[PDB]
Amino acid sequence: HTSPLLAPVRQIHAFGDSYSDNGESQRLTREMLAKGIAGAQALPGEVYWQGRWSNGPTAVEVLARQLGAQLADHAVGGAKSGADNYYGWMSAYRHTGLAGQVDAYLATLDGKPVDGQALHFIFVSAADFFEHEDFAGEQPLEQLAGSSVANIRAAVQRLGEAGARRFLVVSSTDLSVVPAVVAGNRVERAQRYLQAVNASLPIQLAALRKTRGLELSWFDHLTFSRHLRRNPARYGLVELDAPCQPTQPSVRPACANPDQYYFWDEWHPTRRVHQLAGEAMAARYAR
Ligand SMILES: [Br-]
Ligand SMILES: [Br-]
Ligand SMILES: [Br-]
Ligand SMILES: [Br-]
Ligand SMILES: [Br-]
Ligand SMILES: [Br-]
Ligand SMILES: [Br-]
Ligand SMILES: [Br-]
Repeated sequence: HTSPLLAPVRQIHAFGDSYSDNGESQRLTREMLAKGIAGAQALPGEVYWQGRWSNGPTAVEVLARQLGAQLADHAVGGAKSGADNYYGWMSAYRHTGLAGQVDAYLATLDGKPVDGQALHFIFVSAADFFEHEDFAGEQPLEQLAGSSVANIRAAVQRLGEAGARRFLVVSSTDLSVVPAVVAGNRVERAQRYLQAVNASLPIQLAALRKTRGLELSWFDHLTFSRHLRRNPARYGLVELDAPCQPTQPSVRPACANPDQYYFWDEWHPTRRVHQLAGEAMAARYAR
């Protein structure tokens, strides 16, 4: 039996990665390019919509629209759960990890209070796994999962310490069906990591929610994606595996019917899946 809906939201502060970013990695990499930062690249690049790592608005943008909230979206493509980014060359200019987004948020209050009504939305960890796999991380995946969880709990604790009261924390996505993971023959590694994060994180956050009296909602993205991928026709989806916009090994022309595609590129869902996700994320909240 469902429980009462949480109180309405008028302001969201979003922290996370390429699954939330609504223009920060674009703004930041253009600033880094203008300053000649070593190794800087224009992200996300030309085959993406208005600086989103997709062909449309991300889930949290749709969530804000659904809830009737203003959105401050601090998320940065590649952001890890700690201080830094998949893109290691960013660290010289800015710490764009979850921890760094939290630091920058709290630094820019100007000594005004945190908005205790504002929803602090956290959606991060995929970049931890991608960096570990692409650059041959030494740690066991179980340890990496442990670090991701501890990093996210530390971020919720630091935001709450500053006066945040309301949180929505997103689980690991299903990294196991990400085209790049399938192509890298890394499906079992993705399963192990995501199951370890998604088992531990809600237990760790439950404890923090109770100690601090937080309002903290957990969005199970894995259950969400399983339901889409089991019954795609229901949602008008046709292609669950092939990217609409291939980039690897090189850019090829976009598919004709992107709203019938799950994946935009080899890592990121299309605007259609982002819409369904943001609509599903809104389910715990009164409008
Ligand atoms: Br990412
Ligand atoms: Br990290
Ligand atoms: Br890091
Ligand atoms: Br409230
Ligand atoms: Br680690
Ligand atoms: Br790939
Ligand atoms: Br799994
Ligand atoms: Br645990």
